Amino acid sequence: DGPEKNYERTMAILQIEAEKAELRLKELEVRRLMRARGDGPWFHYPTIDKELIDHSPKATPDN
Amino acid sequence: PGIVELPSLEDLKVQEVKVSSSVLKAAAHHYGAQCDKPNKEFMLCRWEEKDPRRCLE
Repeated sequence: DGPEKNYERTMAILQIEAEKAELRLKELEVRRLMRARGDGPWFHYPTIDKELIDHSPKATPDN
Repeated sequence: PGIVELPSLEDLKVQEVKVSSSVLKAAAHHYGAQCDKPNKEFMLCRWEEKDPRRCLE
């Protein structure tokens, strides 16, 4: 292989690896914030569904 | 938390229907036909307000 092919092949390798490293660091930061704040799609632990509630008039009025 | 508002003792006075359950039982069918309008207005208030203090009138 000529030196230009290897040289520019190296740049393509470096770009991919560098981009993956940045994404890996963001994921650790995103995961830290989602877990601490619970304001994202991850670490979304279930709560009771409100469509299970009966809204019709009950046998007695105070409720 | 706040203080539970309550109507005064004289805001609750009224002439009570002092008859026994068998008297009401015997009159119930005509009573339901004759006093429907105020009765249903009161029951509408209770199920809407969900508060006995709000339907005293």
